[PDB]
Order: sequence, then structure tokens, then C-alpha cells
Amino acid sequence: GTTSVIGGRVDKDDIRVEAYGTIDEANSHIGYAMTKLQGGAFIDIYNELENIQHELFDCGGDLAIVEQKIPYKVTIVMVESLERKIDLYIEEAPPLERFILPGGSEAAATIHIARTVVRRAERSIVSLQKEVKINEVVLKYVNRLSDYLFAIARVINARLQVKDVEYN
Amino acid sequence: GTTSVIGGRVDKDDIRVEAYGTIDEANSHIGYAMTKLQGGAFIDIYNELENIQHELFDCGGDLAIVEQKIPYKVTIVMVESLERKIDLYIEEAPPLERFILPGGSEAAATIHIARTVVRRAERSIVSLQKEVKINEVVLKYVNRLSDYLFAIARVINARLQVKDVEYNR
Amino acid sequence: GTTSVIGGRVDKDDIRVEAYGTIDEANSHIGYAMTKLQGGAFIDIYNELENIQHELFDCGGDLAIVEQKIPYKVTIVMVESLERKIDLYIEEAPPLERFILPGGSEAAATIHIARTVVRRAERSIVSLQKEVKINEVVLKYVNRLSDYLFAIARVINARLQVKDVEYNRSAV
Repeated sequence: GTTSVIGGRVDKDDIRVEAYGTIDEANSHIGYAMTKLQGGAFIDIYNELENIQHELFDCGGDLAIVEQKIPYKVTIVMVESLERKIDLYIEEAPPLERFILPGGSEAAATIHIARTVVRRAERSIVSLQKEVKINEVVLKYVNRLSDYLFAIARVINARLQVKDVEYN
Repeated sequence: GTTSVIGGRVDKDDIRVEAYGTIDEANSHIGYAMTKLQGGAFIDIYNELENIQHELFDCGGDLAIVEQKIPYKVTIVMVESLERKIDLYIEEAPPLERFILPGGSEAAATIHIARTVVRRAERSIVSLQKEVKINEVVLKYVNRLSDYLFAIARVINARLQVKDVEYNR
Repeated sequence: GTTSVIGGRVDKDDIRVEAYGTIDEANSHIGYAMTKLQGGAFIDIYNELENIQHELFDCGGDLAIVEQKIPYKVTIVMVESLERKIDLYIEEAPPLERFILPGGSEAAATIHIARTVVRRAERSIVSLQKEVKINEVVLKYVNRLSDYLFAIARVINARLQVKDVEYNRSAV
């Protein structure tokens, strides 16, 4: 009925468990999207995604810490790293002049799914924060991550010469 | 901790955000399934899915309308459209004689996943509706959409010469 | 705003519906993963997953039963079956001493997603059990299933010669 966390134990359906459990779910979706980005044209994105998976483990670990039992690993440095990539990718992709619908190339499509799962994880983290103090940087990281995912989804389509699917 | 919606702002974990966010999740699964349905053999289903992505996006917009600054976009006409297609596809598919397990062709399998996500979205909309007034057509649309997805999943397997996976020990 | 279940009716957003609805979601991911495992190299895992889809369907049926209207279908025998396969696959897979990134081959990746959805279903079942009586065996089954999925995910990658990627916090 309960599970152990870092510095204590909580019920298996505790919002804390839901939080890092959904981070795990998002990390798994990214893992799948990566199998679609093994092309030589995406070595950079694949490599960045791979690192993000480790950082997601960092996020899950931090969220599992009760009363700062051990040091937090997610820092503002990792958030700013994502922000720089987001800027670069927005620059690479064609100008955004229409509302985008999720889809296009299969790689971009799976990235859009991962994007929504990351956003779902963010909501769970917000819920956790409402009852216990957390590494607030984790929330910022996950928030920027969905923006990063949206950005590379459009870059993935563009590199493959596929127009983004637009609301029209 | 909050996010801007149409007419104001709400907490990021507000049941309203969970609702349109999950609608977005379902829409993304549909986008992925569509990448497996581009052939000439699926032009009818693919076009209907293209339209559904728009209506799903509209559903999300209607759920994000806190301070009704604008009229809702999802109408009953769109729900009836799904109902007619559901009957059409049930007719096309083989007789349903056993319980169906999700799977079969890759295309059908992804459509089945989308179906379960649409149902998860429906549950969030039900919860939202209990707390605030919503465009009730959205709930009806989402409810019909999962039946439509189930229907085309079977049609997809049939067209692809694959038998549906059945519960049969 | 309600839905029919076995021996009654409940609100469509009832924790009970969330539970079997998520079992359904997990079952659908398994079904998709199965399309990637039809090769001769995975006959054993594919057949086990075929059976698991039935058991998962049974889990949902058991969760939809209000006040033991009918006998439960999920039994401890099926839980033990999972446990035996778990040891078997941990034995086949290379030694594991660190957390690893979920992914690798397309098949393993989809299995990892299924694993996380099964765990999400487990949380809903835990919540359900706090409100009403349920077939406790279902909770034990879903609990073991996520470990089984983790195990075959690593085996699938191993069989495809895909090496696990260990978490970069090397002291963990």
C-alpha cells in the first residue's frame, strides 16, 4: 500500500509518486521518439534527447526527496541550456505563421505526443508543490522541456521537407 | 503556478487544464496514427481524421474559455457527423462476434491507443463539468469520438487483411 | 454522466472507471508493442503478451464488478506465473547494477511506455481500494506486471544487441 522514497515513505497513490511516475512516463515517451530520430540528419537532436533522459531521471530523483534528505541535482544551468536550444531551433524552423496541429513526419508526431506527456507531468508537479516544498527548478525544467519538444518537432518536419500540419 | 486561458488565468493543475491538455494528448496520438494511414486505401478515414484534429483543437479551445469572451466553436452538427460515420464503419467491418482486444495492424493498434486517451480526456471533462458550466457538446463529441475510433480500428484491420485480436482463450 | 458496470452504475469519472480505463490504455500499448515483436526471435515473449492481454482484460472486468456480483477472474495463479517469468528474464538479461534509460529498440521502448502506464493504472487501483473492496489479486497482478515489462524490455534490447544506457549519475 506504500512505497519508499528518499527520506521516508508514502502511499503508492501519493501525488509525489504520481509526479515522478509521470516523469518516468514522459521519459519513456521520449525514449520511443528517439528510436524515430536515429537518422544521420538528427544526430544532434537525438544526442540532446538522450541527455534529457538523464536529466529527467534527475528530475524524478529530486521529486522523490523528502525534506532535502539528499542534495537536489536539477539546477538552473540545465534550464538555461534548454532555453538556448529552443532559441536556436525556433531560428532554424520556418517562420511560425499558423496554428500547428500535432503530426507530420512520424518522428515529429511522436515528439508531439511526448510534449503533451511532459506537460501532464508538469501539472502533477504543480499539484505536488501545492502540498510540499520541492526543487522548484524541476518545475521550470519540465516547463521549458515541452517548449523544446514543440521546437524540435517543427525542425524535424522541416529537415525532412515536410510541412507542419496546420489548423486550416 | 498558473496559466492564461481564454478570459483569465487558472492554476496549471486545474481540472480545466487537465481536460484540454488531455484533449491535446489525444489529438497528438491521432496525428501519429495518421502517419500510418496515408495510403489510397485510407483516403476516407485519413480526411475524416484531418477534420477531427481540427474539431479536437476546437474542443480544447472551448474548454479553455473561462470568461466567455467568445461563443463556443464545437456544435452538435459535428457530433452527428461522427454518429453517421460510426454506423457506416460498423456496417463495413465484419460481424462483431467476440470481445476485441486492442491491437492487430500497426495502424489499428495506434488508433486503439488514441481511443483510450480520448476516453481519459472524456473523464476529465466529466469532472470539469461537475465543477463549472461547459460546452456540453464537447463532452458529447468526445464521447462519440471513442466509438468512432473503435469502429475505424476494426475497419483498418479488415482492409489490411488482418483479423481483429479477440478475447479467446 | 454515469456508465454501466457489472451489477450497478457509476459516474464516468469515478476512480473505478479511471482504474479499468487505464488498464485498457496499458493493454493498448502492449498491443502496439506486440506488432513489433512478431519475429521468430520473440515467439516466447509474444505469446506471453498475447496471454497478458487477456489477463489485463480480466483485470478490467474484475474492477468493473460492484459488490462481488459475480466471481472474480484474476487469480493468484496468474500472479505467480508473472513472477516466474520475471526471474527467468532477469536471468537472461545482462547483469543490472544501475538505473537505465527507458528506450533502445522500438519494441523495448513501447514496452517501457506500457510499463509506465501499468504503473499509472496501479496508482488508480490503490486509490480505488481505499474507497471500496476490490479483488486484491488484481492489484498484485498489475504490480508484478510492471516488473515483467521492465524485464522483457531489457531482454528485447539484448536480443537486438542494443546495450542498456546507464544513468550518468554513476554513484547511484
